[PDB]
Amino acid sequence: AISSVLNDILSRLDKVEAEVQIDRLITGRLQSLQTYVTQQLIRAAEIRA
Amino acid sequence: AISSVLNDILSRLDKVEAEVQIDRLITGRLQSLQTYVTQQLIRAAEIRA
Amino acid sequence: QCVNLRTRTQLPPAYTNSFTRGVYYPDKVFRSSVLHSTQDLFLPFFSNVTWFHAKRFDNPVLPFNDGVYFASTEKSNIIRGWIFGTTLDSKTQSLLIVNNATNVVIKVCEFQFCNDPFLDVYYHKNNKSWMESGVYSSANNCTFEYVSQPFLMDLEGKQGNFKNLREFVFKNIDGYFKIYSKHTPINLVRDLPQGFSALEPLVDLPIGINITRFQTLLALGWTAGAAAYYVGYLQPRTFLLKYNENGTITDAVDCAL
Amino acid sequence: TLADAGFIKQDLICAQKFNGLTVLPPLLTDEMIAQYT
Amino acid sequence: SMTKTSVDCTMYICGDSTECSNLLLQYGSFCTQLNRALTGIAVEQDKNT
Amino acid sequence: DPLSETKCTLKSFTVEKGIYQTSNFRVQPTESIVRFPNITNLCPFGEVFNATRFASVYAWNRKRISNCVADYSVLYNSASFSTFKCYGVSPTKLNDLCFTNVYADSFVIRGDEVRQIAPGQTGKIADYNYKLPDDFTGCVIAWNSNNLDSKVGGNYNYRYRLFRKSNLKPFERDISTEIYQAGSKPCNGVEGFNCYFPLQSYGFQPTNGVGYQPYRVVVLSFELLHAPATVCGPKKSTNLVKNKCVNFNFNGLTGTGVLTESNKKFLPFQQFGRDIADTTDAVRDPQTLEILDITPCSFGGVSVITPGTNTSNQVAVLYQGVNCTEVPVAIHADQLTPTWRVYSTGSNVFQTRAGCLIGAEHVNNSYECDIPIGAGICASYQT
Amino acid sequence: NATRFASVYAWNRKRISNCVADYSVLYNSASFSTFKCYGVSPTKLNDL
Ligand SMILES: *[C@@H]1O[C@H](CO)[C@@H](O[C@@H]2O[C@H](CO)[C@@H](O[C@H]3O[C@H](CO)[C@@H](O)[C@H](O)[C@@H]3O)[C@H](O)[C@H]2NC(C)=O)[C@H](O)[C@H]1NC(C)=O
Ligand SMILES: *[C@@H]1O[C@H](CO)[C@@H](O[C@@H]2O[C@H](CO)[C@@H](O[C@H]3O[C@H](CO)[C@@H](O)[C@H](O)[C@@H]3O)[C@H](O)[C@H]2NC(C)=O)[C@H](O)[C@H]1NC(C)=O
Ligand SMILES: *[C@@H]1O[C@H](CO)[C@@H](O[C@@H]2O[C@H](CO)[C@@H](O[C@H]3O[C@H](CO)[C@@H](O)[C@H](O)[C@@H]3O)[C@H](O)[C@H]2NC(C)=O)[C@H](O)[C@H]1NC(C)=O
Ligand SMILES: *[C@@H]1O[C@H](CO)[C@@H](O[C@@H]2O[C@H](CO)[C@@H](O[C@H]3O[C@H](CO)[C@@H](O)[C@H](O)[C@@H]3O)[C@H](O)[C@H]2NC(C)=O)[C@H](O)[C@H]1NC(C)=O
Ligand SMILES: *[C@@H]1O[C@H](CO)[C@@H](O[C@@H]2O[C@H](CO)[C@@H](O[C@H]3O[C@H](CO)[C@@H](O)[C@H](O)[C@@H]3O)[C@H](O)[C@H]2NC(C)=O)[C@H](O)[C@H]1NC(C)=O
Ligand SMILES: *[C@@H]1O[C@H](CO)[C@@H](O[C@@H]2O[C@H](CO)[C@@H](O)[C@H](O)[C@H]2NC(C)=O)[C@H](O)[C@H]1NC(C)=O
Ligand SMILES: *[C@@H]1O[C@H](CO)[C@@H](O)[C@H](O)[C@H]1NC(C)=O
Ligand SMILES: *[C@@H]1O[C@H](CO)[C@@H](O)[C@H](O)[C@H]1NC(C)=O
Ligand SMILES: *[C@@H]1O[C@H](CO)[C@@H](O)[C@H](O)[C@H]1NC(C)=O
Ligand SMILES: *[C@@H]1O[C@H](CO)[C@@H](O)[C@H](O)[C@H]1NC(C)=O
Ligand SMILES: *[C@@H]1O[C@H](CO)[C@@H](O)[C@H](O)[C@H]1NC(C)=O
Repeated sequence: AISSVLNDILSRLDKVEAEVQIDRLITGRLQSLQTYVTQQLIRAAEIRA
Repeated sequence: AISSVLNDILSRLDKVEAEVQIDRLITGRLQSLQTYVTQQLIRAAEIRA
Repeated sequence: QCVNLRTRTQLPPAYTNSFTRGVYYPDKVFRSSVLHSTQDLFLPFFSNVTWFHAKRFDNPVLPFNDGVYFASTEKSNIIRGWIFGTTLDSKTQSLLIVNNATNVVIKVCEFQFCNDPFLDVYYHKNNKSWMESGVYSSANNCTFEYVSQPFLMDLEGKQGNFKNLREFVFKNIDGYFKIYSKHTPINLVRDLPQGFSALEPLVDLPIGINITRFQTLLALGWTAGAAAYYVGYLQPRTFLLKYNENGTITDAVDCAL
Repeated sequence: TLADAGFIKQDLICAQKFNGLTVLPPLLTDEMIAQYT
Repeated sequence: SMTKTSVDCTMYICGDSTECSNLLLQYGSFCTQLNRALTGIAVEQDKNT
Repeated sequence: DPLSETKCTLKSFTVEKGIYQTSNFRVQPTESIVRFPNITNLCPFGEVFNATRFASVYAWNRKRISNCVADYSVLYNSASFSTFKCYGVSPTKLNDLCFTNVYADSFVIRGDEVRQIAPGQTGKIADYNYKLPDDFTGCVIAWNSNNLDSKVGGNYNYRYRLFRKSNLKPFERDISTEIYQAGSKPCNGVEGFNCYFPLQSYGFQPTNGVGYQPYRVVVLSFELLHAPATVCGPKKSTNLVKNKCVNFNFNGLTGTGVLTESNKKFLPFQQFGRDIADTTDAVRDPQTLEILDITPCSFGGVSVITPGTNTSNQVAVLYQGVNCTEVPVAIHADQLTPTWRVYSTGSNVFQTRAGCLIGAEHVNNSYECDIPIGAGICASYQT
Repeated sequence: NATRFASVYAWNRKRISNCVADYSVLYNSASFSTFKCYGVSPTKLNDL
């Protein structure tokens, strides 16, 4: 995306351009949570043992 | 991407078109490592047990 | 008007290991109690700066690429300013950064320079203290100009008995040119100090030119003051910077050293 | 040397919480684990 | 045990934007599925203790 | 009510005994702050766009717009701009926004070269005499000027660099007149076969076709990383509140949170402070030179505590991580993410270790756990 | 730049082979009102 800050994307671009940048932040962030929760589920199984 | 070979993309396209193809290779490859490391963390827990 | 004084030929220049000098705040962002990485052009740690000392006088022409660190351990203000350009002979533009007893003047008109140019204290001339034109001949095609007042000033320090270290960085990127600086009172006779300090930004302007060379400017069959100055060349590096609780860079790591 | 016990917010911990990352209390406080022990 | 953590998947991904939150909804139940997983870990820390 | 929000989180008309997560609360902004530098004088857009004559592309002009109020609607509301494309902002958003500096580049070209001028393009103009950065943010503006720049004999004062050894760096200009060896032989002097002068006239005459007619071009190369800003769109600043939550906008940094007087000593060169998250956490107000801490205003998990719906429709609500000095402070005389204020009844508020519990009686008698609340507390349904 | 060209019903095909191209000698011309390339950059054709 043209910036990592969600408010800047929304300040600089109108809706149909902003949606293309915001979707890159959403896609990358969502993969970042899915990674964290996977690591934490695998740690939870070790602590569980 | 128009080819699976990173050097071909860089040989055939100039920077602003190449970035759109290279990002598809990066995104797919990165998901391929995140898959491998997840499988290996789950195997590592089996071998640990 | 060239007061041509080629008394001394090119001398094999002295060298000095720059321990931890050449670090500056990378952007106008406050940060505090954090270790932050920054890919930017910096002076590599423990690197050979060239060293100079103004019968003893010193003002060579130097190459410029990627950017420069400049510093001086000095008393009474002999070091007055800088030249930058690509051809230096009016086949291309070139720029002047002059400082005096207060003001700073900036100009990028297509100057022709003498082979041995510098600016003296013009005690007599047509009158006292004339405008600092005499480095160049012609100025008919001027694409930018600037001026400021409170640029650098001396320290009181019980009449300033110690040599006060003056540190500067000069840099260009994609048509912009930028300046950073710091001062410190120090008690070393003949070498650059062990210890640490960040440089704050002072000035920026959009010259829009190629640069390949630079030179220093000094005041005054004559007598003048003696002082050292040092030159280092910046390189693309990554530094990890420790901002203290007050948000000053207190320490750094040059992660290619 | 613990970090973020989630006992009432009113720094690394403050940065984390302000991005929607909350830390929950354990059911059994350190007095109750000491009593069982 | 380990530290119980939960995440607001909307405040993490879209923090305080409505026009980002309407794009996040196009990804379906993924945010709820992450919240569930983190709750399952968090309850297990009391089960373990 | 809170029970209904559990039913739609579980997607069931009945709920088993337990504690359940529900949509987070987050206190809404009371009102909007806006702040910009208290400058007043309008920027010189007339002579930037409608001066008598403009530079040739070899020596393309640059003027620095600074220390003034723009109005890019007064531009974009004109019919006169045949092209007005912005490449890192919407042309409509330019009014809601402020910039470190603006450089207005001005020059003239044949009407077919307007395509070459867009960022990251390539072609003889774009390669040898005027190149935008590939990462450029700014606007490109162009219009036909055959009815202004096309004297009948030919406007041969307008000219382009035909040849250059290598493609120039972004935003370079070149005024040199060096002769070009298009052949292998090392030519010198002034002229010869494959030994060309570098600068050639446009053939601008008023009978020329569309695409061969003269076009005036302006490029607004504005820069908006958050250094202290000097050119803003026209918006009225307003009085600055503290300790209340607000929407804020400082110099185009739109956000939401509570402002506070800060002991964080920014040095005079700085204006914004950033958190580990790359989000701003302090700002220097552009009208009073003072540093404000920004905290995003109170939010937390909302968990609902219930016996079975097959036992009661009473529930209690846990505001996770909240000093409920803010729960009664929330009061739905204004908006919140949750609509159910019904629980803010009072005379039951219990400030627990892991947040605050509304709608459950605190008893000094102790029992075996039933529904866990955290930090040693449990809840249960009894007489 | 031949004297005449085929109609679209029987559109012509010529095989370029066994020779050195120079697509800059083409793309450095002003004469091509359209010159769009769909699987390579028109600038990269020389390195290829
Ligand atoms: C340090 O060097 C400066 C030039 O490099 C010099 O600035 C020059 O100062 C004189 C006197 O103030 C100015 O003269 C003009 O002053 C006003 C300007 O509005 C006019 O009314 C006068 O008629 C006269 O033209 C010069 O113009 C000025 N030059 C620049 C570029 O600003 C400083 O005075 C020097 N300072 C010391 C202490 O030596
Ligand atoms: C940089 O300075 C140069 C010297 O003043 C200047 O070049 C000069 O440009 C003018 C036109 O603006 C020429 O003047 C002559 O123009 C035509 C040429 O056929 C004659 O019919 C006129 O009578 C008039 O004499 C100069 O001859 C020319 N001089 C040189 C040495 O080339 C540049 O234009 C300046 N550059 C910029 C960007 O300002
Ligand atoms: C962050 O910056 C603060 C401002 O410079 C600095 O506070 C200063 O700390 C020094 C050292 O303690 C004080 O020096 C004086 O201390 C006492 C009086 O409190 C005197 O007996 C001493 O003789 C000496 O004069 C400064 O007075 C104090 N300044 C202020 C305005 O309070 C912090 O210490 C800095 N912290 C860090 C970690 O950098
Ligand atoms: C380019 O040159 C133009 C000629 O001066 C100039 O545009 C002119 O601006 C004025 C003020 O905006 C217009 O006056 C009319 O403005 C509105 C139109 O709805 C009315 O409310 C007013 O009563 C008045 O009728 C002129 O009409 C306008 N000229 C044209 C041909 O549109 C521009 O300012 C110049 N360019 C720049 C960037 O300044
Ligand atoms: C900025 O100014 C520089 C100094 O005038 C200029 O550098 C020169 O660039 C050209 C092209 O790269 C070089 O030309 C020579 O190239 C090779 C040797 O590297 C030879 O085989 C060729 O025959 C030709 O002579 C120059 O050697 C080089 N000069 C120096 C001192 O490095 C740059 O071109 C300018 N920057 C831009 C963006 O143009
Ligand atoms: C909840 O917040 C309030 C402040 O809004 C806290 O009240 C302060 O408590 C300290 C310690 O007992 C007293 O010295 C202050 O005088 C109190 N101030 C006020 C305005 O009442 C309260 O302690 C907080 N409670 C928790 C558990 O966080
Ligand atoms: C610096 O210069 C000294 C000689 O004065 C030399 O011994 C040393 O190896 C040099 N180091 C580098 C990295 O240039
Ligand atoms: C200095 O001399 C010039 C003539 O060269 C004269 O115009 C000016 O007034 C003099 N100034 C002073 C202060 O003597
Ligand atoms: C504008 O702000 C300054 C401080 O930067 C303040 O002193 C001044 O009073 C303000 N302008 C007006 C017209 O009041
Ligand atoms: C629901 O309540 C009824 C009595 O009203 C009772 O017969 C039944 O066993 C209960 N079922 C559950 C699962 O609680
Ligand atoms: C709990 O007991 C203490 C005395 O031990 C008393 O002060 C407090 O008010 C009691 N709370 C309730 C809710 O009865």
